[PDB]
Amino acid sequence: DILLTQSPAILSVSPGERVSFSCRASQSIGTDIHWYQQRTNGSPRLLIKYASESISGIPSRFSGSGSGTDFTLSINSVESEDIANYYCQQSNRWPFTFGSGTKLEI
Amino acid sequence: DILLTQSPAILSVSPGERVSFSCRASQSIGTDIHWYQQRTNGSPRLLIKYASESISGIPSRFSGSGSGTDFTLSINSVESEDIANYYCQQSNRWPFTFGSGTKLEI
Amino acid sequence: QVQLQQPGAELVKPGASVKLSCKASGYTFTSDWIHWVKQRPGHGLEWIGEIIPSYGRANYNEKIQKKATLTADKSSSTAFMQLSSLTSEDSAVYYCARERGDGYFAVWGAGTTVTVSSAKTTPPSVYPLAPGSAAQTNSMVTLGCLVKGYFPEPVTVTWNSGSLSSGVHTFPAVLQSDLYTLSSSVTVPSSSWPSETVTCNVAHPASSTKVDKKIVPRD
Amino acid sequence: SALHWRAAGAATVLLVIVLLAGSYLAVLAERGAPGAQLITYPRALWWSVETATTVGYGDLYPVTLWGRCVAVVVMVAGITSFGLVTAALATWFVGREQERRGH
Amino acid sequence: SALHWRAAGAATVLLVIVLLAGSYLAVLAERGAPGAQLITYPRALWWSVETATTVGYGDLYPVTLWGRCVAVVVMVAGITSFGLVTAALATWFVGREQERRGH
Repeated sequence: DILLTQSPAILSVSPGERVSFSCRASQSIGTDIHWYQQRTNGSPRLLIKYASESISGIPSRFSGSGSGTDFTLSINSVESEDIANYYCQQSNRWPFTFGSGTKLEI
Repeated sequence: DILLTQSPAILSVSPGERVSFSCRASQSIGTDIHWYQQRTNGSPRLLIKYASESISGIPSRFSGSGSGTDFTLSINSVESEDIANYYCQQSNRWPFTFGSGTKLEI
Repeated sequence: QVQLQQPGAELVKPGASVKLSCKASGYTFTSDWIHWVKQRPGHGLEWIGEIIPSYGRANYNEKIQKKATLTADKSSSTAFMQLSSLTSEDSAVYYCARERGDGYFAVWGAGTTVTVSSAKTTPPSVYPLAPGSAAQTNSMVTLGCLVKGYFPEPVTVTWNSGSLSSGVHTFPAVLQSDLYTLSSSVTVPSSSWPSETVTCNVAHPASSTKVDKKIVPRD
Repeated sequence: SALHWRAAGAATVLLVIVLLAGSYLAVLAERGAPGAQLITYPRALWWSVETATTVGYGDLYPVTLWGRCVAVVVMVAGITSFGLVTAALATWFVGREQERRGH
Repeated sequence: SALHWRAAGAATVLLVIVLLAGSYLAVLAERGAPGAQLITYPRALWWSVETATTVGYGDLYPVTLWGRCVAVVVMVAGITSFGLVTAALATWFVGREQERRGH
């Protein structure tokens, strides 16, 4: 099964600063990586699909890049509402799997 | 994306001595590696294309070898005019990428 | 002849935007792609994006914040890169290059030095540098010219309109109180001067100025 | 010249055009997609040939929708082309055999 | 319209249906098998086309029994379809040549 590694587990950034989350796949999975946001006591919310495709309703501040085994989720000029946990999920091979998550701290 | 690693970052050689620059690709890219020379305050200049193909106008002193993930740029009998920065660039997969460079010191 | 022509420099106030140009000449094919590469002082080359003029489509580096937008004018054979809402992080030399669709950059422009600052443009003052009266000359003699009080970078310094290249050293500029200063050195056979003239040509792209200063022995 | 021979000829000329436009188009669609390898004209042309011949090395192929679309066109064009030559050949033999039988 | 032209048409419509059901079915069979990549509809449809064309990129293929079964059906359907068009074309040329000979 595909293992998704999200490190570091916690990311500390100063307000308005650009931040980058990392997700590495145990094997090449093309661009079938997807990102979700989960704030305290909330449910997961799709931020990026297929590594870099935008989702309507999501701030232009969020962007994704990467293909193969290394993927990146980026936030331009972080702001309080961005404080949450971030997960990556692959759909390249069965069964789908999730990253261990990364928490954004300001 | 393909990561090109150029190490060491600085190479010290005695005059007239043969020198070898190294460029490793994060994944097999055949021979779609290209080398450029950039002297102080100048623009980049193509030295070798597709790993080992010569470019007209370039001294026979320059040669390239390697395929897959390990590539090498060689200079026979180095001379002052060779002092500059050297970059490798891959065109095997999108997007194209560059090495971090290596500086030749005599 | 120069295949790609780019403006020497562009000064941009933080927050503003600028449109860089790249005029191409020589053979042009429908398969030609024009690339843009950013290079910060002392750092490596960073690919920004590409565009194919014959169709007008552009691709951009996904790994970095998108500051550019590419466009091209087929009639004028000119490619443009619009950089918007810049900051000091955007200060660097931006090259454009030509790729014949076969994966390598056959030729590059001279690059355009972009500086993001609030400061105002200032042409440089060029002063001569001739030996003192008590200086003993050898088989060679060293002269030079001082270029100070200019902004922003860069400045191109040549000797005798470029006919004099050997024995020339131009020192890196130093920044002090929002102004740059640098000197250029030239060494010629002691016998040839002052019999054979020696003049340093200083061009400052940002101010659209270019001045000459003949180097003659002190009174 | 008989129809079947003219058609075959036509199909060939048409295939060569499709190979070319295909190559160009393929690069156009593929650049911009992370990890795409179908991004330079020369190999793109090699990619189009093997595609038309349904050879299958797998050394190269499209990953974008439009790329794949272009691909389907080249495959079809190729198979149709080669099938038309076969028909042409069959028609040739059929006509000759009829002769050899006095008809 | 003559038979061979109607049949060809038919074969095409039939192929398109088989491509579609194939895609759906393929996903249905493949999910649940560890390491399967034939698990989302869009690529499954691309997988069915290349399968029907016998193209061979190898970027995708089934690993389960039912998946492979579905695969065999798409291959056959495809080859038969494309072969039927060839026959149709041959029949067309044969008829014309006969005319060009006064028969």
